[PDB]
Amino acid sequence: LSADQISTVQASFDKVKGDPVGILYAVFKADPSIMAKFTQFAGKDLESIKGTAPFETHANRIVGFFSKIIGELPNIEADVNTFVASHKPRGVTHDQLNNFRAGFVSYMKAHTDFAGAEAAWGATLDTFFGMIFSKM
Ligand code: HEM
Repeated sequence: LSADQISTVQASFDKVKGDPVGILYAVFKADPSIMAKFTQFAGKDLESIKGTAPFETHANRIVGFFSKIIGELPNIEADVNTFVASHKPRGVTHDQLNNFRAGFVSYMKAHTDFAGAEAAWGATLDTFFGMIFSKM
């Protein structure tokens, strides 16, 4: 992960960072078992909660932290540590983490011309999920 790849990803992300709700929708849709961990959304229709105030609040927190991480590449260890501390006790699995990744990438492909940033994103996400999976 070097500066050329980091700048590519950060340019790519800048295009979509204003759509937290859409990104979170894509993740929940890829794996409903992620959605079922949120007491506020469990048992409701994703298509119906997507436009509500609670969904936006959550989406802003979650994608907001992801945004922190993308902004500081590659110096991400401390933030991954914080992530693991809050999420390890919620029992998040590797499967769910990989579905988060899949949902995100699906979002990016459906909303930008992704072909040009695809390798850089690969490097970034392999690094990020690489660190998480070494810790939980
Ligand atoms: C993919 C599996 C994941 C699951 C099952 C999951 C689940 C949750 C749950 C249950 C909460 C608490 C909601 C609440 O009570 O308010 C939460 C909050 C949060 N999640 Fe995750 N999450 C996942 C992935 C991620 C990822 C990849 C990030 C990185 C951006 C992230 C960042 C956050 C943040 C910042 C919060 C708010 C602070 C907190 O309560 O921890 N989550 N998530």
